[PDB]
Amino acid sequence: FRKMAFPSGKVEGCMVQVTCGTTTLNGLWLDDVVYCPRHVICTSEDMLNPNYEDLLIRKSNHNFLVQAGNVQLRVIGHSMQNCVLKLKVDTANPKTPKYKFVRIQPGQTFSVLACYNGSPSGVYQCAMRPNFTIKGSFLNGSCGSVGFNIDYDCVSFCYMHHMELPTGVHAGTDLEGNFYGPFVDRQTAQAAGTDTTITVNVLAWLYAAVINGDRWFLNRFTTTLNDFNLVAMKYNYEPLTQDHVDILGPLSAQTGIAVLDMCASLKELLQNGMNGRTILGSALLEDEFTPFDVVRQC
Amino acid sequence: FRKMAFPSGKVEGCMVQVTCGTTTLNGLWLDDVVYCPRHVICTSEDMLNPNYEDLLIRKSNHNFLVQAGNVQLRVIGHSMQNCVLKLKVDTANPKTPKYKFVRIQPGQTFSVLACYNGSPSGVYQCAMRPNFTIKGSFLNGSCGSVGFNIDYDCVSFCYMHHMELPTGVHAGTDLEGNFYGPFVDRQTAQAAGTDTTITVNVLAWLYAAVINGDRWFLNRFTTTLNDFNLVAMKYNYEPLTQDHVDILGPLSAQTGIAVLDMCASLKELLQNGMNGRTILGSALLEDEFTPFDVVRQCS
Repeated sequence: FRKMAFPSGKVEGCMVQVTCGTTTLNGLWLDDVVYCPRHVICTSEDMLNPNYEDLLIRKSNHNFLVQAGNVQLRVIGHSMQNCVLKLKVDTANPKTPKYKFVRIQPGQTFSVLACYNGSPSGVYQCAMRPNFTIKGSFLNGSCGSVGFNIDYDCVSFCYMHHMELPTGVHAGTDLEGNFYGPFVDRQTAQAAGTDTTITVNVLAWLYAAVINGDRWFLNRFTTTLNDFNLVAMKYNYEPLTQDHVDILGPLSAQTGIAVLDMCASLKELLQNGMNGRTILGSALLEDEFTPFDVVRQC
Repeated sequence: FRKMAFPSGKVEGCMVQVTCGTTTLNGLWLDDVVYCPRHVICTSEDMLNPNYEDLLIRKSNHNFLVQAGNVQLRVIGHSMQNCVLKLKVDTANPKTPKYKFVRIQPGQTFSVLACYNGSPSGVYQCAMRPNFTIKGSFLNGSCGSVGFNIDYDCVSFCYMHHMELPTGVHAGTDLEGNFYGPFVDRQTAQAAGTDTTITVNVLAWLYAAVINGDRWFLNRFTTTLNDFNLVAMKYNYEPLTQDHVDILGPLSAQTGIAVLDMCASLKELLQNGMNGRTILGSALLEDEFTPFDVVRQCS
């Protein structure tokens, strides 16, 4: 059982390069608009404390160089929506998929298409963590890379990449330009809130380990939902709601293991540890598979 | 570090479905040829021990239903090359990328585009194990899904999926139809060889650790390749080849740590264990990142 990203082709056909001065990042070209992080308009001196409305009023359309491969796209207009710049171009992208912009909830997963110079480089699955960071793999030049899910040929864009934190995790916005989390697009070291574990996802992954044949961690012990949540909070695990229990229904029926019985197994793992043993090859409890992600492979 | 697949779009544009009777699997459409597993021509009764040569004689071009989506591609010729069927079609795929067919070595990684009925469902990174099996997510109907690497817009196709083994792992061929490992395309329980740890990838992992400033395990020793290989086998590690030493060249140059010095450090880890210490925040040595994978995620 491994992490699986959505096929990225529908998004690859939308990636372009956007340059302002000596700052270059990626943009998303949908119909006749290119979306990109607004910090492209900054210089090295601007990034420390940027007044974006002032920086933007001093820009012209011709200050933006947009390249789709080797073809230059003429910028005929520009506006800013929160932390995203919207550049209107004179040509429509014929590869524009059916799409929506969505704001994802913490604990949900999405695929990231990491891009450099407008060229796709890799695809991998991430989760929006409870503290609103993502454990991404992003280097210099990756800004404007997007995260997405795909449902029946429709691409739901949920993330655009803006910055890295000192702990090595990443922060960005939705496609309306609003950050996930208490972060700001300025060149400062920013800490996140406490990184809690996505309990419903851990439970789904334990179910996946059972479907795969592993069950050394199961027990005959029992727990109530409230008593489980008291232990979960003590170990910085997110609360498990009744909705989560309901969502875990299909996995529970398939394995014949009641949700609260799997909660009792997880409680033992938190209290006693794994004792050198591994689950699905991992020495740590994995929390970036949703129940839906598990079902799609099982 | 994380498993990162290549962008799959260039391969998505080559996936089709191939049906004989009620059996549908995936095929790969490049120029005017569709490549797919030859067992598409089998009925359930044929799968125990098919006479593929005899089964193919009873097939004509008009027996093959090849579809890109719902659009049929007319077959104008057919032939068998090892375990792959090649169907010549009347239309050259306009989405054909620059491509090569490569046969990979154990330990090499590649991206799999898992497909069903010619429709891609997901993309993930796989490592070819030393016993020539892969740990994929392959359900019913996944055969003909391909594995690939992409270098400078050129797709190197290296794997086509054919079957599952009783242990839950998977086996397949290159795009010339030659199985990786000692497997055959029949509906029989076949055992893989005992698996071993991919030494060259563990070494790549240790280099990655050094690159990120985690270097407590470096020692003042060196070893010969033969001495290391004899020790490695006692710990169920794969012996190194000359090609392995060569592919570690770039990481050795980046860190200044000779390959054989790193081998000596690994040998010490094998003989002494970790002793509560971690490397890259883990007490377990990772063996599914190649030297190339490490260079990619560092830059």
